[PDB]
Amino acid sequence: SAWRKAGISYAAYLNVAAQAIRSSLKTELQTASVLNRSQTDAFYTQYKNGTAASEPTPI
Amino acid sequence: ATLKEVEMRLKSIKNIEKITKTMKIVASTRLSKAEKAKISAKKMDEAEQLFYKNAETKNLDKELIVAITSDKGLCGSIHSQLAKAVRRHLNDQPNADIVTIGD
Amino acid sequence: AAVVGQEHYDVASKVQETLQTYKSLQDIIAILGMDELSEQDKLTVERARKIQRFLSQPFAVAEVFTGIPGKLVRLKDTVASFKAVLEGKYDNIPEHAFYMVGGIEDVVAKAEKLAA
Amino acid sequence: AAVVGQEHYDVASKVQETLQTYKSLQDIIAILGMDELSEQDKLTVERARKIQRFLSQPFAVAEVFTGIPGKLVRLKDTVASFKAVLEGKYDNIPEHAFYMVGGIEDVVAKAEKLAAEAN
Amino acid sequence: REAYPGDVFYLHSRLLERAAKLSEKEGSGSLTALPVIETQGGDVSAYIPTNVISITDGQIFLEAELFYKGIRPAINVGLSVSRVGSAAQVKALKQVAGSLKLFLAQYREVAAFAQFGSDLDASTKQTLVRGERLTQLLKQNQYSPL
Amino acid sequence: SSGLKLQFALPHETLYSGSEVTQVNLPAKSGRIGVLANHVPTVEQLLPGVVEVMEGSNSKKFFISGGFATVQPDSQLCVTAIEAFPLESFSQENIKNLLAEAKKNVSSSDAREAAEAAIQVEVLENLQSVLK
Repeated sequence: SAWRKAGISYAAYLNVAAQAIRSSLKTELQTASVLNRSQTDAFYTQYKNGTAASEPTPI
Repeated sequence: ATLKEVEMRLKSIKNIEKITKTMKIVASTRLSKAEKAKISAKKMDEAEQLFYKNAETKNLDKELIVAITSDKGLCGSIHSQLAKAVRRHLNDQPNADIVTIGD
Repeated sequence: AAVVGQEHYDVASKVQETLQTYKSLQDIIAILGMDELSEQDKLTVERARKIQRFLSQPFAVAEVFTGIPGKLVRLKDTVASFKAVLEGKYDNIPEHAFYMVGGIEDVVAKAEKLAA
Repeated sequence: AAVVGQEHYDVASKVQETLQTYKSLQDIIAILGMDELSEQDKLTVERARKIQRFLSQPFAVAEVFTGIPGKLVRLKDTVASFKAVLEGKYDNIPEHAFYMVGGIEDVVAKAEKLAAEAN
Repeated sequence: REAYPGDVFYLHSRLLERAAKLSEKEGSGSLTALPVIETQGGDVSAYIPTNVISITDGQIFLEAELFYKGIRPAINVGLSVSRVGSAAQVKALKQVAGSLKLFLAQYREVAAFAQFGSDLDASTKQTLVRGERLTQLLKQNQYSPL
Repeated sequence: SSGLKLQFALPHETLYSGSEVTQVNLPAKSGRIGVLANHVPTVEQLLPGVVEVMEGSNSKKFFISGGFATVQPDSQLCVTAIEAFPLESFSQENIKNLLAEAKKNVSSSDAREAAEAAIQVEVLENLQSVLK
């Protein structure tokens, strides 16, 4: 309930709502477009001030 | 400059002409795909920037700069144009943080 | 096929087709790079450079040239080794651990040796 | 280097390196364009195409073709001029101002002429 | 040219024209000629193949590049023609193969598209399925006529 | 003017764009608000609920996954949200409950997973009103 305090930001809050509505999709009409909407493959690497690196994490 | 060298280079450049023609067609198909996403971004962004037009939210007085380019290359004069715009805006605030999206 | 057996003939066919598709894809990659291919295409290119450098071999006469003792490989190991690398059982191994190697046993040994 | 001086030899070697880099990169420029280079080599190609148009020289005998009087540029000014363009002192000058010129002083002057004209 | 003699065309034109198709007045005998020209390095600009192509009725033009794809016998249908063609075929195979020429002539226009992603419509991927599988049909092992 | 200009917008396809409309009903943080022809300029964050659009024609009922309702001062109401919904087809209890118990099980895990799990619990229990 305190997702603003403990969990996600508000855009991420509605994103989890989007994955929930897309997860409770009708399996007849859960098309490939909606599964394209849930295909997260972006990677993020937090560089440092000395151009250092972390490992690429699947967001 | 033999016959064999010229024939080999002619065969390689006929392959390059055919492959670039196919790449132009496939990029045109993805462009006709992505016009839909461009319109769905813009017709939705109007419904929230129209508020910012009427609610005039003009800011005054440590900055974040975020650029959106590609992971791939081969699109021509984009990868250095937007870098140059970053350079113009970035000489003004050299201490500003930057989060790039795109390799 | 009716002389060397259907296994050997089909392995020869798949090696020959893989090397041909590599030779044809060498027109694309020399300008467009690897980034334009499919997944099965990048798999085929990697497998093809695997099977290409797998044909390298040291020679007992040419030991003065490479400083490497001569690996002489029999046929029945060779057919099954190409059967493995065509089926993709050693896709995880990088390219350079196939160069100037005899059979698949020395393949795996050099793959472990070059980890350090 | 022991005949014309070490500086002269080094300048000539750098100029032939830049122009050889241009002649090697000729084909990719012909196919795709200048935009698909690196960012060291794109500067190399641009400085190469500066130096090519800078290699021109209005002759005292071909005065009726170009309409420009003759230019007899001595050796040492040419050595210093190419050393200056190699060291990057002039990389933002437009390319056409290098064309059909005497020394680097006339490059600055002609770039100033085209600056006063284009404005 | 290429140190061949002068009348070497008159050699081959005296040979290949001995095959024919006699009339019903003579008895309807028939000789049918299949010569073979070993060309060099993928060429039809050499002197003997130019002469024989100017004599005969087309090519079953065979290539190494189509052979290493495994297409056996490697018959380049984009070049192999026959000016007699649909006059002297079995009517049964004629009444179904008449579109097959059209499908393969379509497929060789497009088959560079088959080495990319899934970014095509069904109007091209249909012809690609047809082209890959029909080209795959023309494989057969040696010494197995049908 | 009489009536209202409605502009319903989604990241994949905007459904309504400048359509004249009579009544809209939409879930805000202060409760379920209906907006009619003129209105106070008002920005309402949209909790995931149901939006009903009544026109000269009937009222179409949508489930909506949240967003923003914004009343432009010329009485032009825009809704900027994520998900559309048919009459009743897109939701089924077999996919709801069997995943919902697993989501309540994820709600006892570590914090980042459990928070999103509790969010999905709340969204499915809101979908219980669509089960109706």
